Amino acid sequence: GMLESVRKEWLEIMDRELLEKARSLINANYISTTLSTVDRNYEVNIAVISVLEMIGDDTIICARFGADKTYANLKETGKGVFMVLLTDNDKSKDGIRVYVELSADLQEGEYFDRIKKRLDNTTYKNFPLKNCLVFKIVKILPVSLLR
Amino acid sequence: GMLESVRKEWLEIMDRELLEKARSLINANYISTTLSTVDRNYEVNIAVISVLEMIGDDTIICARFGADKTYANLKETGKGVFMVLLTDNDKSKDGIRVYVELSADLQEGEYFDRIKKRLDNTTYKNFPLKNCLVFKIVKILPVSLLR
Ligand SMILES: Cc1cc2nc3c(=O)[nH]c(=O)nc-3n(C[C@H](O)[C@H](O)[C@H](O)COP(=O)(O)O)c2cc1C
Ligand SMILES: Cc1cc2nc3c(=O)[nH]c(=O)nc-3n(C[C@H](O)[C@H](O)[C@H](O)COP(=O)(O)O)c2cc1C
Repeated sequence: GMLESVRKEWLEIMDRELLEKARSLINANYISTTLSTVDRNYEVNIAVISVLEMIGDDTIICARFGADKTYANLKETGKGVFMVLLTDNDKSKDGIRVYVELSADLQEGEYFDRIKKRLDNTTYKNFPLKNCLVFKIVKILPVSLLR
Repeated sequence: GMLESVRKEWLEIMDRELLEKARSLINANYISTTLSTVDRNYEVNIAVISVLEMIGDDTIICARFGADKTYANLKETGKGVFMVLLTDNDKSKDGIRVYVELSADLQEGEYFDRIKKRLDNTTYKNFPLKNCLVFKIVKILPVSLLR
């Protein structure tokens, strides 16, 4: 009994490590960051989405300037997953998967304005910010569980 | 008329370009290759998947040795999207998106034998081949269509 109980302490520690790892990877805004989505007909999509910021422990805000299909999918089904994949293109791989649900679709506010400030310091500064998408974090997994 | 003919020609040249770019990137088997899937409840998953081969213009075969959730999703909905993304020192290099539908899940035959040979020459050589997944290619898009 206490052996299972100790394994749970352990698992909460693992979740905290994964959260902090996710925080650094997401806020780093690597160009190798994607968001996968789906429409009502089960057509899965994936697009590169890097203008991001993780707020607190359960929220990611995202700059939406392109991503037409990705945005449409989120409005229809609401579910998605972010992946930050880092690789040497040789032997090495690292990263994180953050499973998400769209919480808000904003055109103004401090969230809209803060992500707008972040967008202004990027190559896509010249692309009009159409939306600031707010996501709720559902689960964080390592890049690939392999037993 | 003339517009419809020239446009049909443009589409054909474009399609061949997409098929060839996809062929090269898929068959190279980069670490930075993924398969995004979904279940009946619209929950989207993404996993790293590089033991792959594109055959002709309509087929992708893939070794299934890990990827449990990915596999369960494919059996529920059958839909997915592969993405290859090359980035060098956080500089965008190239990539492709290949949209697919599961056609077959096999344990023997030409496809199984083919993907087995490939897997033998990998770090995952010791991982047993549980399935040869056969995909039909449904659409190929460039990485981003941002204007
Ligand atoms: C570089 C790399 C390539 C991989 N290629 C494959 C593959 O071709 N087929 C497979 O079944 N698993 C492959 N894996 C292992 C899966 O990514 C791993 O089993 C993962 O946990 C599956 O995630 P899932 O449970 O969300 O489906 C690969 C892993 C890495 C790091
Ligand atoms: C490195 C990189 C980062 C990008 N980041 C974003 C982003 O943060 N938000 C966005 O809307 N589009 C971004 N894009 C553009 C989308 O990927 C592009 O609009 C894509 O075609 C959308 O795909 P979709 O129509 O299937 O949703 C980025 C593109 C690149 C190459």
